[PDB]
Amino acid sequence: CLTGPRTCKDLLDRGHFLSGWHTIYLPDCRPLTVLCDMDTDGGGWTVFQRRVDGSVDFYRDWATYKQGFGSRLGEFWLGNDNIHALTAQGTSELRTDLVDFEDNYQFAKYRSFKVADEAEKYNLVLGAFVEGSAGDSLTFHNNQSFSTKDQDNDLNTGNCAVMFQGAWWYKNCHTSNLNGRYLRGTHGSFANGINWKSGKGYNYSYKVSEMKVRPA
Amino acid sequence: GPRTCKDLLDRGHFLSGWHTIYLPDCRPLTVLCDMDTDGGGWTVFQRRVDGSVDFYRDWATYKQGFGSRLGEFWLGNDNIHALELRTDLVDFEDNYQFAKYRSFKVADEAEKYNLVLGAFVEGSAGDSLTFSTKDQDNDLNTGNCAVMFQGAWWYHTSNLNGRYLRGTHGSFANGINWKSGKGYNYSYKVSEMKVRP
Amino acid sequence: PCLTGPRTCKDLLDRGHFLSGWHTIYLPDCRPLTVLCDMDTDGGGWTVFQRRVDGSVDFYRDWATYKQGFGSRLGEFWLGNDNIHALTAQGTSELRTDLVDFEDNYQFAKYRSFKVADEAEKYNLVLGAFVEGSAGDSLTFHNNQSFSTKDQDNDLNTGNCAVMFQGAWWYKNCHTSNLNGRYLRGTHGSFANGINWKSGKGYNYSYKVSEMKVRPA
Ligand SMILES: *[C@@H]1O[C@H](CO[C@@H]2O[C@@H](C)[C@@H](O)[C@@H](O)[C@@H]2O)[C@@H](O[C@@H]2O[C@H](CO)[C@@H](O[C@@H]3O[C@H](CO[C@H]4O[C@H](CO)[C@@H](O)[C@H](O)[C@@H]4O)[C@@H](O)[C@H](O)[C@@H]3O)[C@H](O)[C@H]2NC(C)=O)[C@H](O)[C@H]1NC(C)=O
Ligand SMILES: [Ca+2]
Ligand SMILES: [Ca+2]
Repeated sequence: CLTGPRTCKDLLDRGHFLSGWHTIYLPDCRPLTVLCDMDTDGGGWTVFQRRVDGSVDFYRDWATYKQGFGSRLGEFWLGNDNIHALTAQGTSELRTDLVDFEDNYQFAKYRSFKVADEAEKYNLVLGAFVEGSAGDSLTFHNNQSFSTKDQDNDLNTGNCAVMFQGAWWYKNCHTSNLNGRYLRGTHGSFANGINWKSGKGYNYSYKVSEMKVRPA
Repeated sequence: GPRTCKDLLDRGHFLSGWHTIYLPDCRPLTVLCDMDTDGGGWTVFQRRVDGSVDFYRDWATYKQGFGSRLGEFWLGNDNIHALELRTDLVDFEDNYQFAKYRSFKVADEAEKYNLVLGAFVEGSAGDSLTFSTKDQDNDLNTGNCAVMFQGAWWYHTSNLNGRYLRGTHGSFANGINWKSGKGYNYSYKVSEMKVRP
Repeated sequence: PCLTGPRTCKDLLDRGHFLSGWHTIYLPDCRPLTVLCDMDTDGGGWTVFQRRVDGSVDFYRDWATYKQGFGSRLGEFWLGNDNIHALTAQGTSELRTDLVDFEDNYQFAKYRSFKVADEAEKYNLVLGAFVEGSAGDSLTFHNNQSFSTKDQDNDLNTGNCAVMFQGAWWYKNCHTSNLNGRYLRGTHGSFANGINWKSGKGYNYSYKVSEMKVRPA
């Protein structure tokens, strides 16, 4: 542990050049098998969310988002407890990678990203937007509690997670909804897909979504 | 150490994927755990997904197991013996169906891996299950079956080790078929057979 | 660890690992390397160093990237020229190339020995006799050539083969195989810039699956 890899970036520095699932040791020494992206933007990113085919249901409850769900073989959410543990020491960059159904790639990159602990409802703490073809659709959500269908912490009199079939740091309501429904390209329905407002908008659900972190 | 995928789930392993468990005799085995289906903690012993793996194999091959962690496999008759049953099915339009049985077991090679099933509990895919290889004649129905329907099974109304024919096919009952599901002329996109304490 | 660990995928097969998948082996210098073992094909025990299956990975990469390796354990990859040299530098490894088209037809080629030289020798291909194979022999043509990438032209053409055929290979003047070419999905009108094996499906058909793999012989 004290001499073991603590991030995907550590692994890259130690000559692990292929993306895939590797064990790392969290700050408290807990081992955790995580997906490393060793290619994108210099490589060494720890991936905490992945959408690619709609095989996994993301419309899930608080407990499920807390612990994590999905499959190493495809789509997953790494889990709110784990994402907190990964980001708690304050200085990881965030990258969001998005691909549409014509294989057009867009991204957003943020200077810092953290979620707080469960007691603080996994509050989003987001640093400055640095750049990205996808534009900034996350700053809007800064300093907001995470919400799921069964724990509404949003700023709407109704339930955002239900209204947009997802789980997110909803306010009233969103400009991004990456845990929304896998609706496959253009959809008439308003904003309930894998949507990034400044990217492809409220009526286009991406083919691929990945959210990932790396020591700044 | 963990003895089942249910044990791994209990220990905080929440994502499906390959994990090592310890069989009743302490022999380590890396198995696929389904942590997301129906409560989770299932050990998957058969999987079809892309037709990348040849399932028309002989006795020794089904005995020891074959395929790939990257996709399709048969965990192996020796392993499956050492280890409720659920069958999960998906068509090329991404429609999900399933079955479920109260008990499931296979005997050793002396018993020639005789199937010891149980009661059909439920399942949208319906009931089509209530061992023979191409080089081991054991069929129920006289003559041959494995060679006839190009698979390996307890020879049928189901044929999950059949050919990956990809959806509707003209040939008869020789694909990944489940009578009560899509019939003898439709081969599933995805098939999985899994167990749990 | 290295004292008792497997040194090849063949060792793993012998120890009772019957499913293909990623396993750690120990290189001749004790360096551990997680490699993909093919335990299914032709007796099993093969170490896979190249895999194409879905076009998710860009193979049009520079010398540095080919040297260290790139791609994903989840699908497509090039294990890396330094690793391939390490794996084949000593003893005799045979080579098998497995190819699948989009109509489910499987072809292969098998070679008696296969070695890539070190970086100073530009990862020179040292290939033994063609043994057999439904894909025909489209690699002997490339024996005793340097590896070339878009940024490192070591080929025998007055132009840049890597750029012209959008890949990285032991290009001559220029090629009969191009398995690191673009994932063009079957028939393509562009000339010889896909995952092509001339004696197999020709210069205008890019395979669905390509695997290159080695085993002690
Ligand atoms: C592999 O191919 C090389 C040439 O190809 C280059 O090197 C290889 C390793 C790859 O990296 C390729 O990409 C390169 O393009 C062959 O080398 C030639 O071999 C022939 C004999 O088969 C040599 O011809 C002889 O030359 C003798 C003089 O040798 C010295 O002087 C020459 C220049 O005249 C010089 O080139 C050579 O290296 C020596 O310094 C001569 O006495 C004799 O009569 C005969 O003609 C030829 O010179 C070599 N060329 C080169 C460029 O070295 C390898 O033999 C071949 N190996 C195998 C296993 O087939
Ligand atoms: Ca509300
Ligand atoms: Ca040239």
